[PDB]
Amino acid sequence: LVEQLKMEANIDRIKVSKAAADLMAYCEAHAKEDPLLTPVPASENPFRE
Amino acid sequence: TLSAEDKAAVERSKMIEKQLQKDKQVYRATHRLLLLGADNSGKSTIVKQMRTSGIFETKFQVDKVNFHMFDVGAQRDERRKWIQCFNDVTAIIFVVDSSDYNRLQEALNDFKSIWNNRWLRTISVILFLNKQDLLAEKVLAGKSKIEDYFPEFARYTTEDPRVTRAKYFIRDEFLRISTASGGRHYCYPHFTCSVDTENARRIFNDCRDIIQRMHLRQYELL
Amino acid sequence: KNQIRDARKACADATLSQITNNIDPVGRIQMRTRRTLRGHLAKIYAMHWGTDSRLLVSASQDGKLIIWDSYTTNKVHAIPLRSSWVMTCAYAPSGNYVACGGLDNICSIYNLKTRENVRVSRELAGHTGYLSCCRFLDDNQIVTSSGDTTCALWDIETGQQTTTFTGHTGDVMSLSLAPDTRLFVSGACDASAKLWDVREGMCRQTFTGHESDINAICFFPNGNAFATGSDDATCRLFDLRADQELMTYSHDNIICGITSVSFSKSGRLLLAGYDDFNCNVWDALKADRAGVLAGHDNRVSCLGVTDDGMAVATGSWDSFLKIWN
Amino acid sequence: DVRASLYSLMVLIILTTLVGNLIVIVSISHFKQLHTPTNWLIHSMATVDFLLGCLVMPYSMVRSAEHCWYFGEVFCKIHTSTDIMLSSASIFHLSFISIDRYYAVCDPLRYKAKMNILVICVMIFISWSVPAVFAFGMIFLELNFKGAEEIYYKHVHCRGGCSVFFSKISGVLTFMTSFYIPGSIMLCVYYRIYLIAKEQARLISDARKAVKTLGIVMGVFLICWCPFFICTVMDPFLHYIIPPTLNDVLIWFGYLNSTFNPMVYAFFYPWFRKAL
Amino acid sequence: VQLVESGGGLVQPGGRKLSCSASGFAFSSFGMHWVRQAPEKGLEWVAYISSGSGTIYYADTVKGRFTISRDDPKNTLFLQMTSLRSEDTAMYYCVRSIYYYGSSPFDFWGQGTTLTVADIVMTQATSSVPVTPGESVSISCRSSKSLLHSNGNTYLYWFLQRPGQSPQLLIYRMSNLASGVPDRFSGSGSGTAFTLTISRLEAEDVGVYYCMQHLEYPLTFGAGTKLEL
Ligand SMILES: NCCc1ccc(Br)cc1
Repeated sequence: LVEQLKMEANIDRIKVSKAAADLMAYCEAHAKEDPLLTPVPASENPFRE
Repeated sequence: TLSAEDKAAVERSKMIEKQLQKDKQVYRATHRLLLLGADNSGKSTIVKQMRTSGIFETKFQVDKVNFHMFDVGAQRDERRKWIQCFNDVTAIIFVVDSSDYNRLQEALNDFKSIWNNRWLRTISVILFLNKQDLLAEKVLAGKSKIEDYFPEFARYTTEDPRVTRAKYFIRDEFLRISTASGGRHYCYPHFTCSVDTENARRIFNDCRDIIQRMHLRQYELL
Repeated sequence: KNQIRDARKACADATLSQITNNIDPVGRIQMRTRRTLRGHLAKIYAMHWGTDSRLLVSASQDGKLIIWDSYTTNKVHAIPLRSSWVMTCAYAPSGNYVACGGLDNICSIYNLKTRENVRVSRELAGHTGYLSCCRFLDDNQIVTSSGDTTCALWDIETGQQTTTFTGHTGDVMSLSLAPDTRLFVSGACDASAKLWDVREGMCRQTFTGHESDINAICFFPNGNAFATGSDDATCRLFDLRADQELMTYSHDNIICGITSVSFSKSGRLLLAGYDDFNCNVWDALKADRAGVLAGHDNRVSCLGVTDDGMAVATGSWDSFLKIWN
Repeated sequence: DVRASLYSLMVLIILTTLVGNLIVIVSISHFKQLHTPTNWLIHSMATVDFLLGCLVMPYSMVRSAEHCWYFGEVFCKIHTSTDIMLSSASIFHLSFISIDRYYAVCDPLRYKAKMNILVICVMIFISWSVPAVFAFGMIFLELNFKGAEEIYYKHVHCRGGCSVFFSKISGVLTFMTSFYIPGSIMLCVYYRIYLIAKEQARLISDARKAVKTLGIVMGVFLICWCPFFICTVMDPFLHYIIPPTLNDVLIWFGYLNSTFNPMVYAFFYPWFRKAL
Repeated sequence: VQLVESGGGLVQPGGRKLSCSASGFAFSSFGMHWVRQAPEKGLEWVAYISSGSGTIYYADTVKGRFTISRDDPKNTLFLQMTSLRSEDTAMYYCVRSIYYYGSSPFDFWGQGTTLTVADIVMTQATSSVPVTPGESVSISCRSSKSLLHSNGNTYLYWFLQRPGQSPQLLIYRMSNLASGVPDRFSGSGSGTAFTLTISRLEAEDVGVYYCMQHLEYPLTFGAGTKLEL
């Protein structure tokens, strides 16, 4: 119990701003090929009317 | 679908659908029951007489009516999560050992938790009270004061009259919780000996009453 | 104990909302159901897409696994389970196996590719409580979380627990595997999430501050973040490096809890199924509810986003799946 | 003045019929939660009532207000057959709803097994077929007019338009077919269900909704049809002394029942109200 | 798995029933085929019966002459022959098949029994390729029309029949190896031209190579190339 808490406490951590920037960068980079985020043309998907 | 392989895949899917239709026909014509209780109770004896695993399923048929009975085996004390799986069962058979005199309060607390469960509303509970014969010799032989555990036993009125008084005291103590709350589900107390063959018959009768009342409420005739 | 909380508070330089306040929010994302997968008898408790993004296996409380052809709606496989109550199902990354588990303390592994039908390849036993989630690492090992507050890495060829993960006080409800498949997360009813190293077999990080019991968990596609959903009608997004929560997805209108959480391919869309008969789509960077997937007649119980991200499948308690696109 | 008021009342009745039936039909058709076997019978009854309204009520109002029929015999025979067919179909649907409730609250453990899609489909097929065959065979083959050519000719002069004339034996036969057996089945089934519900309520109180519900259902079914069918049965044996107004009025009792049927079989039940 | 056939022999013209008993797989879940192979010709699709007998397809040459049936409880397949002609003197093979997404039809073939008395056309231009062990071998084939359907799948199957025994499936849809075939066979094509290549060459690879189209059920096999050593 105490050993697990001690092990978890002694870990490397970064600022929340860096993590937010990393998530923003990944989302912006991969938004070009996201069919849900960017609606794919109706002739370019296997689920069409 | 236009292709030959796709046509054969479609016909395989249609055979799967036919099998599923037959399974649905079997599934509608059966009643699911949840058996709950405790280690000290006689749920194992009940399921044996009628007919690290985490569940045991029992089939029993009465009057050409099929009854699944699921008894959870090795599970933790907390049950607030998997009980959500049993919000569509016909009834919950709650089994209580009446001769313990010590775990009786634990049984009462468990029944209160089950009765007032959010997911178990509109689900009726059938109370089986085992060890009635054991309760009989315990009451007649003395040496175990019922009023000591429950102070209200002395100020209560309805084989030996004392055995019947104790049995109906336990029954009233169980039914006060059911009558405290609920109009959507009902409690069906019973007295069961160590080995009785009428358990399936009374389960059938209680299930018939439960479904009849549910149908009457659905059409607003109650 | 307090030192970790103090360090986490100190590391919080700024909220992610302030950083993402100036970005352009996505518009009202309208998704329509393109296919309805029907045939299940009882309520559907789990589903899992294939890596081919076409096949998906779904588990019903009636005791049935169904492997569909989501493109053509055909039913590829119908596996009858030995136990009626199943609460989880997984589809192998190679597609050769499917797993399920439920009220019985058994993980059933079925081999789809047989010279024979579909036969149970393995029956993993050793868990004390009910299985709530199972996920394949590969064809030989699988991580299963159960109701006895423990997770377990198994060896399917041997059938014995290669590693056990303990530390949760409440029973574990769901788990998700990182894209690198070297470590995973597990959310329990202890109102906390725990990060487990598969190779080390020990807890690495613990995330708290989520009020009610966590019902679902998933990784951000980058693998350095994960979103949890619980029964208090809120979703959290924790970052592995910051060891804290980034944003909170909740609304004053929403009262009932989340049953399933999934991410989009790029991570810009967080899809959360709710007990209120439908699913909500959130902008994962601004916590704005952009899109609602309504059409289910009962509580949503399972979500899934394909690997290519073209479609999202939703299964609920009305025994129907819907493929939104 | 009187004609305008009668036309307005008939138009209001037609509008109410068509509306209520349309909402009921679209509610069972669209919603997947109301696709239970017991609800398809209600949907089919609503379809019967909607068809009766659209295909009969405007023309009946025209022939009852203007007191004449514009079309010829070809359309008159079709209208009479459609009127009889749809009235009998609605009554049969009511009887099958009664039987379904009987199996629901008197054999509860085997309700879903006995009353499934196959059985309700058989009931709907019977309700749509037996009235259809009966009406078409009785009207187009001059079965009712047989043996009463002089009476038919006399009624033609008195009623310049179309009348549902019935003979002595054919009238009794159709009264039995369309109002006795369905009516007796409904009455006996509902009496048994009332007894069961009263016993259950007494048992629950020891440890009323049924009266109001069954009274409403039986009254709606009776005050409409029983006068009309009683007059139709007794009129050939009463030497045809029934005034024309009682017959047009009576013809209006039936349509009022078709109006009320969705309100009493689908709008009286809170589950449908919440769904709609 | 095993599919063993019984029947056949010498019959006068104008006259048997062939049986195919299965042992080792769920016979009811698999569609069945009867495929001919004349001594002077290649393979020839004869009949097909679905898993549930819902759809049955027949050769264009013989439609009312042969009848097909199955019994799942006995796990047996029957082909009753009526009005046998001179041309109906070929080897008969009972071929297992199954059709779902990702399946491998025509995967297992029976040993067969001797018997003595608008559709698309596919021709393999070469009759026999002389090669040497250890060298890549290429076998080409053509189809009368674009064999790629709108689904993106090209329904072409490559079988190898080693001399002295029954054929065994090598390739299905040009991009999928069979279950136990060595990882040295591969296929490619563009809709009309089709090519199977072997990077290495072993002694067991000798035999006859056949190509079949499954776009339409009247099945057009190929001439077959004899891979001489
Ligand atoms: N709208 C009632 C029409 C009717 C006429 C005759 C009979 Br017998 C039954 C119904």
